[PDB]
Amino acid sequence: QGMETSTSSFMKMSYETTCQFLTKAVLDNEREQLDSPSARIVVGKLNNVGTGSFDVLAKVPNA
Amino acid sequence: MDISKPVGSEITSVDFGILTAKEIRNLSAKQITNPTVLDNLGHPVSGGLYDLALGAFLRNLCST
Amino acid sequence: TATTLNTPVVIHATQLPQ
Amino acid sequence: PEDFQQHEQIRRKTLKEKAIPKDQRATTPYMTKYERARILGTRALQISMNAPVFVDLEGETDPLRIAMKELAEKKIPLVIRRYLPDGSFEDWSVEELIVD
Amino acid sequence: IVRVPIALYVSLAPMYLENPLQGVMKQHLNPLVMKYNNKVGGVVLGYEGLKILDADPLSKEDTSEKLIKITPDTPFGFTWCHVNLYVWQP
Amino acid sequence: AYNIAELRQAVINGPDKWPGATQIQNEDGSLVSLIGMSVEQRKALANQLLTPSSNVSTHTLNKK
Repeated sequence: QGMETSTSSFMKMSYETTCQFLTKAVLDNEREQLDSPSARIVVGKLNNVGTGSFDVLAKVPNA
Repeated sequence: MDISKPVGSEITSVDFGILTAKEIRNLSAKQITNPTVLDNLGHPVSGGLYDLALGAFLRNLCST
Repeated sequence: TATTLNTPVVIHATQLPQ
Repeated sequence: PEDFQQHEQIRRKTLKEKAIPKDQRATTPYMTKYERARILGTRALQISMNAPVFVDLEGETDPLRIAMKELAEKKIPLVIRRYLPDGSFEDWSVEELIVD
Repeated sequence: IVRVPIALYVSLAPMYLENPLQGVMKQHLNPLVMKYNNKVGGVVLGYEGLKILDADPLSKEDTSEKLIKITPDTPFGFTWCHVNLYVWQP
Repeated sequence: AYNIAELRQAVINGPDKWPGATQIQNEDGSLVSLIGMSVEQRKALANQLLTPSSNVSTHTLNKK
């Protein structure tokens, strides 16, 4: 009940009562940006915490 | 994971929705009508749950 | 053959053929 | 051909807004532990794939040690793109940051 | 014979970091010549004016050094590159 | 180029002599197992570790 309001559906689904949260997410046609740590595990993406809180760019010498 | 096999695409977000009856009729490769899974001799009967259009099954090439 | 090390991931036309 | 050009211009303009100019970045001047760890990991992965090496290997066979050696001498050709929660970002080359 | 300007999203290995343009040529563009391409529309005969779109937007277009985004999992970089293809489309 | 000193010896030592090697991944993705091989075959394979690829599609890749 405390988590009933959150942008990430995958977190609330993975916590408990998966089907009620799934129905609420599909009837509201909710779109989640895969920002929760639990949301990125479902899809298999690098986390947004620690070493995944930035990017790495190469400096190629030649244009 | 193999570091020598880069992937160029990436999933950015997902969204939920109802799977309408019109689209499943189009994406489907075959519909099932006989509630018998496989006939005698162990072969999967066409039109049943185990159909070669639903995927390769027990050393049988998928019909799709 | 048909790998991300060989073929472009996405190829789009910028302008009409000239 | 014209729809793709509009999409490309829109995306590049939206990215250009996000980029914080080099004289306005207000984040820490030091390099965080996570930033150093991922710099070393990515540099080691590159070196393992026959990337050009800018340091002398004193009989070393561990790519991670080569990366640490380059980081000590600040010869790593990488850039950290620090991301703010809004989506705007800052670019710091490894040379600009100071370890510990 | 037609010149078509295209932008392609292509990868870059670590071995071609010092010569990214020649790396794009030897990786993705050279195999593209003398073969009909469906996304272009004919027999690609050559390419010209290869340029790499920089990852940082604040750099100029005359800067010799540019930024390439490295894949989170692998050491490969990915970038957009513009090039004009000379193609005979029958 | 800096690794062939140790990797060649690892391939020679085989899967049952630490430090050793249990598999070789070619550029194309072939997974040559070192388990059912004799020492002479292992020396032949080790001498072909840092052999430049003959395929253009994998010319940016090295064995593992």
